[PDB]
Amino acid sequence: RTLIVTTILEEPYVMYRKSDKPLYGNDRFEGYCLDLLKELSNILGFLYDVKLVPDGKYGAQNDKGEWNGMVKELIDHRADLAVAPLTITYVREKVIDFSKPFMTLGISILYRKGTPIDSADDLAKQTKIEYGAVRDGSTMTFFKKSKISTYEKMWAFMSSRQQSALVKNSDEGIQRVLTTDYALLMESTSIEYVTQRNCNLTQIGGLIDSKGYGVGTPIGSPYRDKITIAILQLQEEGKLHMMKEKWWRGNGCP
Amino acid sequence: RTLIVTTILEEPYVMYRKSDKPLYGNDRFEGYCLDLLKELSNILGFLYDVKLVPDGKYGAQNDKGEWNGMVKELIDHRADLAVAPLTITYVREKVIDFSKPFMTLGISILYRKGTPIDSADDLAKQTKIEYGAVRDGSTMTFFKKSKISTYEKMWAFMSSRQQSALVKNSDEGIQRVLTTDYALLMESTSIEYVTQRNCNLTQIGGLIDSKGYGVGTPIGSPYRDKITIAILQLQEEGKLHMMKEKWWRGNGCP
Ligand SMILES: C=C(C)[C@H]1CN[C@H](C(=O)O)[C@H]1CC(=O)O
Ligand SMILES: C=C(C)[C@H]1CN[C@H](C(=O)O)[C@H]1CC(=O)O
Ligand SMILES: [Cl-]
Ligand SMILES: [Cl-]
Ligand SMILES: [Cl-]
Ligand SMILES: [Cl-]
Ligand SMILES: [K+]
Ligand SMILES: [K+]
Ligand SMILES: [K+]
Repeated sequence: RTLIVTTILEEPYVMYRKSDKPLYGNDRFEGYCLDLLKELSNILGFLYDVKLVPDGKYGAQNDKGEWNGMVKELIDHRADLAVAPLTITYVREKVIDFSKPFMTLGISILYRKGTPIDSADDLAKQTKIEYGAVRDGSTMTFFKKSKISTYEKMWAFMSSRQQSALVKNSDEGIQRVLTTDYALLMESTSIEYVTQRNCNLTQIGGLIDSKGYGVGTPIGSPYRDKITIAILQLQEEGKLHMMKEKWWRGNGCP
Repeated sequence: RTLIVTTILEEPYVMYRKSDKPLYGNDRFEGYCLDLLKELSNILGFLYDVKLVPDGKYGAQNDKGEWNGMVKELIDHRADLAVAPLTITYVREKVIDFSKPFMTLGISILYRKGTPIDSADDLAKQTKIEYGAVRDGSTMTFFKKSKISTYEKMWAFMSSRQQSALVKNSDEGIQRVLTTDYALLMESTSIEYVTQRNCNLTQIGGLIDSKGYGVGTPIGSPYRDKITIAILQLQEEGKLHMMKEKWWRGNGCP
């Protein structure tokens, strides 16, 4: 039987294709994650229907300890796989089963070019430049949970003033960086995509942590280990590298 | 609840401690993997008995598909865990389980500073500078199996002349780079360790792939998922980073 794949629109992972007529079904979508799913299908031999997660969230826990987003779809067995830039984290791995990573990344800083700011510590030791993250994403959670002094200082700042420094989504964060004196704490692979397309933006510093994106499955799924082996095949043959090059390349920035 | 741990001597992961008297048991060893095992045992609450793998190998298949090394120890249920710089690969994932990675790396090139060589394609297009890898290791297997034209070229060269360009172990490769006109294809984390200590050597180019080290267990082990959760905890608290800095940092280079 056909697997249900939960996902979420996020450039360049999953995007609506451009067409002069209304689109239906899997034909609605293109992107790195659709290519990955096509290759995982080619290897494992399953059919699949792609379904956008109905609440438009990745997966976080609230105050009752209730999950939402793609994580919840898997928990409830309303999806077989989640194929998205879903960060592999301690809290999520307790509740679902991720494949080994198809991409490796870290938190870093998106800001304007031409400034003297060079690191997270440069941000933390000042208050003039505002900085934040996407509310309730894994980057925000990293800062909330950190016991490293610099990151504690940064969390105090972000969470201050009813979290006015946080943004609802990455596009809001990018526009805030482009318009105002603001730096966004963002996953490095998204920074790479953005800076290839807006030439006034740059990554500040290196990666402050290390983590991966993996395919999510419900706990106990037999697909998890089969997908890990397929991912390793695609990596070792250079296919993942080719797919990243295809979707990230921008041709307009120095 | 004492787990049997198979491992292998490899700087700075597992080393003999220095003492004026003979050492016994787990007290024989120190290094990043011993620190990791201490942290995992604190989180998960197990005792452990460390045993060097009797044949002194990581794990590779022969012609008949038979395995050796730490991988074979796990297959035969002679150990509960393998804790070492054991690269997570397609062929090993078919026969053992691994935790998610505690370190992420790629193949790169170890060579001398101040030469014209900038990339693997610089090596592939010539025959004057010899280059190779540790025989039967994951790096050699990467080249053997690659269909990328550059890496096929490189494999043809490495395997020529009864594999004269290959070496038996990393220390042999390091001495050959120091003495002769030779470049070693080596996992990037080992290159970092080496170049901290040999100021006339450098990494050439970037990473030509992406992979991790994981804790190995027999297929079906319940510890694999528990160890993954412990590793993510250690990563997110910044402990893995601190552990790397502790074992890697050298005395500085002029
Ligand atoms: C696009 C966003 C909301 C997602 C992508 N990965 C992270 C996640 O899976 O939580 C989030 C980004 C972040 O928190 O920087
Ligand atoms: C130290 C060596 C022989 C090991 C370490 N990881 C690789 C493995 O697990 O196969 C080998 C290195 C390599 O192949 O470059
Ligand atoms: Cl069309
Ligand atoms: Cl849908
Ligand atoms: Cl021993
Ligand atoms: Cl896993
Ligand atoms: K249209
Ligand atoms: K899990
Ligand atoms: K496996």
